[PDB]
Amino acid sequence: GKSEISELRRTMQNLEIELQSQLSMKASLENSLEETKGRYAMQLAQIQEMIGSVEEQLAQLRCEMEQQNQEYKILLDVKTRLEQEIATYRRLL
Amino acid sequence: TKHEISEMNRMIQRLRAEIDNVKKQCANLQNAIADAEQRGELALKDARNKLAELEEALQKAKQDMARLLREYQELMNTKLALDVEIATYRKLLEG
Repeated sequence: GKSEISELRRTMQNLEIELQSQLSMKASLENSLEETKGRYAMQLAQIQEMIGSVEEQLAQLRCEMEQQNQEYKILLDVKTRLEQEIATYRRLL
Repeated sequence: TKHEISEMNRMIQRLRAEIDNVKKQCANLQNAIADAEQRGELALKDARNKLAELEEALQKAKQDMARLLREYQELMNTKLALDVEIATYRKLLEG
């Protein structure tokens, strides 16, 4: 007669431990998610930074490459005038 | 007195339903993390890729410059070489 209420505490308290086990799982999952979201956000931020550095270096070089072909052109517009100049002196002979 | 078995059971019903929800919750969670790392590994992948792509363009560019510099030097060698022809020919003129 009195056994039923007894089996119920047994099964009741058993559930309470399964709850504890579920909450522990849930809590441990929450940890892992936030932690995941962190590791990648920061590794990515790290790579994004390396990327920007290279892009600047590249941009600079092209600006310098701009000035260096420009410099060549000048040099040429001169070497040509000179060719013209010797051409003329040779024409005098 | 008899009323005790009636609620212990109502409660056991409630507790299971509670546990069923933590279970249903922990499942969406794993998916979320799964989705977290799926999304993630890809961004790093993509990132890494862009990086080398540029590392590549840089070195590529580096050489092109080195080249144009040889190109300029070589153009200069001749220009200063014409400078001395102009000289030896100005001389011949004005004795």
